[PDB]
Amino acid sequence: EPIGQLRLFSGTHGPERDFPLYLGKNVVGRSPDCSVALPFPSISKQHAVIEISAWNKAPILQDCGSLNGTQIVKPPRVLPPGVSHRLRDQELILFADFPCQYHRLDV
Amino acid sequence: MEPIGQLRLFSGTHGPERDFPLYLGKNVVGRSPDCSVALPFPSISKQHAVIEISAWNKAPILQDCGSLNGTQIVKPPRVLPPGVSHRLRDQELILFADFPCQYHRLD
Repeated sequence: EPIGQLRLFSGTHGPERDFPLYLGKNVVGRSPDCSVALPFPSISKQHAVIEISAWNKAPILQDCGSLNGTQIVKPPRVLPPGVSHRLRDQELILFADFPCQYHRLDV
Repeated sequence: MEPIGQLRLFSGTHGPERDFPLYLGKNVVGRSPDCSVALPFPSISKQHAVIEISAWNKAPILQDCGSLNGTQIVKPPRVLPPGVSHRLRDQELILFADFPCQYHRLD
């Protein structure tokens, strides 16, 4: 059962898509093996990981040394690879140039 | 007079997501109620920023109007000092004060 969601906003690539997030490691990448599978050449095969230890705790975001990077939107900062980021409800993140928004979900 | 672009103001603790259409000419971003893009938040200045669009097919020019809390380009992260023109890139994100928005050029 999904305990969060990453919304990939619509844009020139096409319509909005929501990706369910689950307890444990949710890898963001350009592969169908990823919890957040993003079929864009600018996303790396293993781009980022969102690790959710507990439904009652903030997910932890890390970039995995991607080519095009992961950026926090506010305050606007590149997330250096391997540095942990506590993801807040409603927070925007950029994977390469694609904005995404995290939301914690009910079941 | 059809819209030529639009700004998507993302959801947050302030409220739900909402869109603002953008037209040829000056589109004023601000707290004042008669702004083209009226953002009803106390941290936004009355006349905050302006997005000027000269042709359907030419990128908008964004400038800050001497706002109290500023306008920032999200990627690459940069404060936009009052005066300086910024060529607004399709799909990119902007912060007015602490509120992130996304620009879209419309079909």
